[PDB]
Amino acid sequence: KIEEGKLVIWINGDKGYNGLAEVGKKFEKDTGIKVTVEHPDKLEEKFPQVAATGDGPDIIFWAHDRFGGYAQSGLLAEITPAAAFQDKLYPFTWDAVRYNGKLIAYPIAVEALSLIYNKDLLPNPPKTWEEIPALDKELKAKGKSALMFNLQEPYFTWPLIAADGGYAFKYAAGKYDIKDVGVDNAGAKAGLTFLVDLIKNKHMNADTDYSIAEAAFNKGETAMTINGPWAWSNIDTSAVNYGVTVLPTFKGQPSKPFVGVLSAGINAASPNKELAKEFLENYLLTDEGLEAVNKDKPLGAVALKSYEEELAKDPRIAATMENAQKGEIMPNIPQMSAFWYAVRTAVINAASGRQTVDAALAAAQTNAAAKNVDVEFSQAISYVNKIKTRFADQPDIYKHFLEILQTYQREQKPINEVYAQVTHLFQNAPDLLEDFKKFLP
Ligand SMILES: OC[C@H]1O[C@H](O[C@H]2[C@H](O)[C@@H](O)[C@@H](O[C@H]3[C@H](O)[C@@H](O)[C@H](O)O[C@@H]3CO)O[C@@H]2CO)[C@H](O)[C@@H](O)[C@@H]1O
Repeated sequence: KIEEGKLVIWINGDKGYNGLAEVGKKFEKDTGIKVTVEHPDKLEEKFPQVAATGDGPDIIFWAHDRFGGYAQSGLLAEITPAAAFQDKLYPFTWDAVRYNGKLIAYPIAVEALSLIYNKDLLPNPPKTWEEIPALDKELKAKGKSALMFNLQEPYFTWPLIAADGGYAFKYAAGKYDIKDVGVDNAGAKAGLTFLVDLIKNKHMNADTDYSIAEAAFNKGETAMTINGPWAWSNIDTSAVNYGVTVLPTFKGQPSKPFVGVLSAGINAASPNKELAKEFLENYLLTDEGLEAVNKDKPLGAVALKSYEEELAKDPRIAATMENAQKGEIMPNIPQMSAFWYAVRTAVINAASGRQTVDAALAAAQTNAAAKNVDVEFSQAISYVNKIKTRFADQPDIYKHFLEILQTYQREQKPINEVYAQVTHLFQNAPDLLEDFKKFLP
């Protein structure tokens, strides 16, 4: 039910949506087309649900890592920029929004996490993660803390996890191997273990989130934080004098932040694709438009060459790009969301103590990696054997088992309803219910 003759835009609540709304108001005056900018929570999760039936915004803003999943699901229109417009943007940013040979979004800005530190508490920031524990002890004797940052989102903890060898998907010459995940190798384990020890030795608190960390840094309570360029404007208001620098090294190796490219995608079900392209190309992606958003919340290093050549003179931008060079630009493949969900659970479970690092990351490795088809078939054989162990007197049990799985596909049965059908059929014991979940998660 996307209405024709208007533009509805979704953008995350930490970006400069008020500045984006002003670009929209200039668009409305020139064209008569009302532009509405909304920032719903979890918009990156709501968009696949509403767009699939033809609803949702005309334009969705998010980092490029979500967009490949959207495109594979037929939710994004293909971008049709003339060659002259494409030359206005850096080629590596166009690469970030390319999926299966097609441009599926307009890139806006390059984002990378940096180390933000209080120059009146810490004139020289630490070069290594390893010295932070003793630095915290010295600062705790002066009524301060060393480091506070968002421990709830794996975006913020991944640079340390990846530093010694962790990775999301192995890049093998032009394709990401969705079967080669590096979430439970020795490097990822060493990085998450340093994180959990920081919490264990009371240098960080597992409950710290984005807002707790931002308030503590902007009040001068903690000497360091980890954040992106969108956070700089609130620090400008705070009276804290801060520097933006390269993240600390772990085991002598640089932290590797996942680099995001903020991108605007056009809903495939939108009846306003021409209006969306005009707004994005001729209003937002200009010096005038980006400055309007950038003055609300800084965007990072923008994709537009003309505006970025002036933004690159900021040492905070130069530090952002230095951290980007040491990190890796994110894959956009559809498997990214499962990777992020798996790592979020692992960090949270390990940080709180509910699981060891090794257990937490082994479960995340299985959740993020594609199935080993030879392994699962052997488990299917073991599962069949288990049925015969407990139901030797029910010769029709396999016929009814297959019927459930067939009807699942033929009639679009919800998965949890399939689960109830399995537990009722195997009414004797629920081990067959637990064993079944792996085959259909
Ligand atoms: O943790 C569960 C969430 O995992 C996924 O979110 C990813 C994003 O897809 C990824 O872009 C990055 O988000 C950051 C974003 O780039 C930045 O502009 C914003 O200001 O900060 C974000 C970090 O909070 O990292 C997160 C993972 O932390 C998934 O898409 C999302 O639905 C899950 O809820």
